[PDB]
Amino acid sequence: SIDPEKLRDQLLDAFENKQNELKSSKAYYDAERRPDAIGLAVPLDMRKYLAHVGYPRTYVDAIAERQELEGFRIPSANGEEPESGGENDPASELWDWWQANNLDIEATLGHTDALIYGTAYITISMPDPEVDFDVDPEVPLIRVEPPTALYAEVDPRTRKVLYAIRAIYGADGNEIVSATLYLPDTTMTWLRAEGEWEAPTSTPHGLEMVPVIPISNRTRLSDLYGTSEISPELRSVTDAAAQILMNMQGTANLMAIPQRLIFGAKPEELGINAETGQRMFDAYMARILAFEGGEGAHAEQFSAAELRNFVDALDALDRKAASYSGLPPQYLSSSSDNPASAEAIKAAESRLVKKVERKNKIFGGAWEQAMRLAYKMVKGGDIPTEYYRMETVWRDPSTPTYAAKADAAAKLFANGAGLIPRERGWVDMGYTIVEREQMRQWLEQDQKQG
Amino acid sequence: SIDPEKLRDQLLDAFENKQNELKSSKAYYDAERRPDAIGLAVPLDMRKYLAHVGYPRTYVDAIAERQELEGFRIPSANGEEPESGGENDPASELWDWWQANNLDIEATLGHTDALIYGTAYITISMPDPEVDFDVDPEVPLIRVEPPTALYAEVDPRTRKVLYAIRAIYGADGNEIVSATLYLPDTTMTWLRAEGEWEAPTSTPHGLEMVPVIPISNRTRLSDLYGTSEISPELRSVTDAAAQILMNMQGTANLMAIPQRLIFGAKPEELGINAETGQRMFDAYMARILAFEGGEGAHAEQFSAAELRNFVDALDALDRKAASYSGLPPQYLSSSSDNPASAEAIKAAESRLVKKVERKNKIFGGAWEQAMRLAYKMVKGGDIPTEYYRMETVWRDPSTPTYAAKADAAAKLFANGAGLIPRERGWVDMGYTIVEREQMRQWLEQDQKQG
Amino acid sequence: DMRKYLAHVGYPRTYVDAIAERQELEGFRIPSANGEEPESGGENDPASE
Repeated sequence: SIDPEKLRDQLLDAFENKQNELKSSKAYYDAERRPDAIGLAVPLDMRKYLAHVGYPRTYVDAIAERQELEGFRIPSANGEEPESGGENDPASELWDWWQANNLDIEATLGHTDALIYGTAYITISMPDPEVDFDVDPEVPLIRVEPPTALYAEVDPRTRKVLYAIRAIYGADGNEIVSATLYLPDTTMTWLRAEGEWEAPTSTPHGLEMVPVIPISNRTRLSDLYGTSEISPELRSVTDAAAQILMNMQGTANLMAIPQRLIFGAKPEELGINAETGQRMFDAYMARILAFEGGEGAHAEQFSAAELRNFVDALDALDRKAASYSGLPPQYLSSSSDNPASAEAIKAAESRLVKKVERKNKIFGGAWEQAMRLAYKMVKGGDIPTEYYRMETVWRDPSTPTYAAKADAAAKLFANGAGLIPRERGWVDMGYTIVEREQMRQWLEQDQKQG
Repeated sequence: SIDPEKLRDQLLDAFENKQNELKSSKAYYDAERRPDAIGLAVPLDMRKYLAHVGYPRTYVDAIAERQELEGFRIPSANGEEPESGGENDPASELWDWWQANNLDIEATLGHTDALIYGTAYITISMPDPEVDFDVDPEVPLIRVEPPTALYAEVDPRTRKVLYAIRAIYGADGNEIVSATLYLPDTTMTWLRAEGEWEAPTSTPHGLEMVPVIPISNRTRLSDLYGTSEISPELRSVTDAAAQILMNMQGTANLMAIPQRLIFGAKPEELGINAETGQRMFDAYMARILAFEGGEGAHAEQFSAAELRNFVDALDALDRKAASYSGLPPQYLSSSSDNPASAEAIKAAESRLVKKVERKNKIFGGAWEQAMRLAYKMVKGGDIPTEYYRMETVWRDPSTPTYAAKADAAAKLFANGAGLIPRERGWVDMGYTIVEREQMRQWLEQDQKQG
Repeated sequence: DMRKYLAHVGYPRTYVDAIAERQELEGFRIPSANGEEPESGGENDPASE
């Protein structure tokens, strides 16, 4: 074993060493300055005019904003007929804790950090009564915390957490203001900076396990810890397009104009003011200049640069950024078409839908595990064996074509004489578990009237 | 612990130092002068003719104008929903307070500051009969107030507000005319109307928490205080396009026409006046000039600058600003195809609608806390535990399509034989909570007629 | 001498008119006493006053 006094210092070093990697992925989503984004042709005083490219934010938002949780399924004993009535089902308890914590806000935030940095953590406890918070005392306190504020050590053998630590910085600056340890046996916390530390506040803990569950963006089994969604291909076209935008911008300031010259005309004959090198001439539009013609003088000009030449590369890098991201080609530099039919929308979005349906699986596992820990912690003792088959249920990531579903669900149900039972029509219309519940009350109330 | 007069001064200095940040985000929404917006190629005399670019205001308004609140929703014992209507159910008190404060006017207004600056604050109080002569004395007085007039210190430990201060400037903006402290259990107010601070008025409020709540534009968990919606990439394309407009306009004023030259002709042979360097000649259209034209004299030109060279860069930067913002392409690109059908509308708006649905989740979390604090201040004691499961219900951000919804809802209801109960068809048609309450009474008055 | 030929541009007129010509009030709603929301113009009510 190791002392809790040492278990800060031993892995706050690892917490700080993590921040050097996280800062790389942040620069792409926050659209910060990068050496690789600076366009090389622009002269060194004009290089202050950074151009930033929104592909990383566009891709991470297009995933993160389409996923939402409807509820949980827990397989009942004696057949799939559970209900929220007297002696209510397991799922209506876990959904009450989801609502009472506002996890429908904290999850949609925390999935964004999980996509940017590759992981985020779900923290479980009872609420402390002594701090007077706006929380129901009877529910487990569940909240999501970013990898910028929390760290965990994962066992290489079993791939489950051994140790975890929060570090909370001051309102500005690099100084810590609180740190907290999670261990299987206990949670412990400190309320001052590095040096001047308080004595440990401590809480004894009911689980065999650390009450910190990693959400992680595992693309693949050989991702041990999850990986940033802002892939090296998408970074490459972001930095490449930023250079084309800066060089185009420099060209518009320096060369989109033809530069006009006269050769063989003596500065003395033109009446150039010798101490400034310039002659002003009164230049309203139609006037004709006439010269003595010097040493057999003539006019010349350097031609303008074609700004179109850079735009033909901006379009090509947009075409690559769409292909790597799998966004519908109406996003980014918009294509010469828009999907004008309910089927053509599913044709355009099919990649983005299947990537969000894939994220809904790998984040579902972390939420199911956190709900088992929250139950085992608040109810105490054992977990009922059916909770090992618990599944999250998520909204369809596609744009809801309501009228195209309504014709189809009506033709299938056919006033009760048709192919499907009433509740399957309600599922296919995409009504959430809480809506399909309340429609039973309205349908029973309609059946009093006929 | 801290002296209120010291704690008033100590964070008036913090409220003031924050204004040096907010003036940057204001400059993009107002379209103030920026150094980065000035097109470099125009000569010093013409840099006065600034071009102001509207992408930031176009984006922030396009979100803020689609957000609206229909009403609150709260659970109940045994699943007993409210029925027949017009009685004070748990949510109808909260909606009466929303109406009585005109928050339907003030909230959509204050969400604009929450998107521009990244935060705005909800201030909660009881009416003062000596000052608040224009309000119902029985409702809590709830106001939304900008970060240019209120400041608050959140604890990075557990995210509660510890302290907050209003400061009001006089109509000239030279000095503070009043300040107010919101402490956890009491409020204090000072005046400066004819000199330095008078002794404070005060009001105990006895709540466990400060009656100031931040609305914040939380981008992700790591974005602790929320950030401006006018992101660094949308700033950089706004300033880039403003330079192109100044260079194009300066080129039109000075070089969009040929410059006409004659070489080898002596000014004295042309009869050019020696006091002024000019000769006027009558220039009605078809007149032919003739010159003695010795020693290889000839006419020639400099080319016009081709203004469509800059327009090919404006078109490219419009595709970038549309890409970064996620607006429909017809807001910015403008020449692009208008959506021809209800499904094409749901495709083109898809990313803007999904962005507004995200803001409805995030800002809804602050308005439910305002209603919990308002209930605690009006009724006293502790909240009925159902209020921790409160939900804000918002208008669908989608551009309406009443004909397609009517074709669908009629096919699903099938004159009462169909798939869904009558009240669900009213929800799917988008009739708001306060309007379904009227239909539920007109339907009964129609039922008495047969 | 030709700068007397002013070129007046109508975007501000066009924008302010295209808002102002859409705005039209068509009544006031006052919520009824005791939850009895239906009232009608055959007798005096707060809306009609």
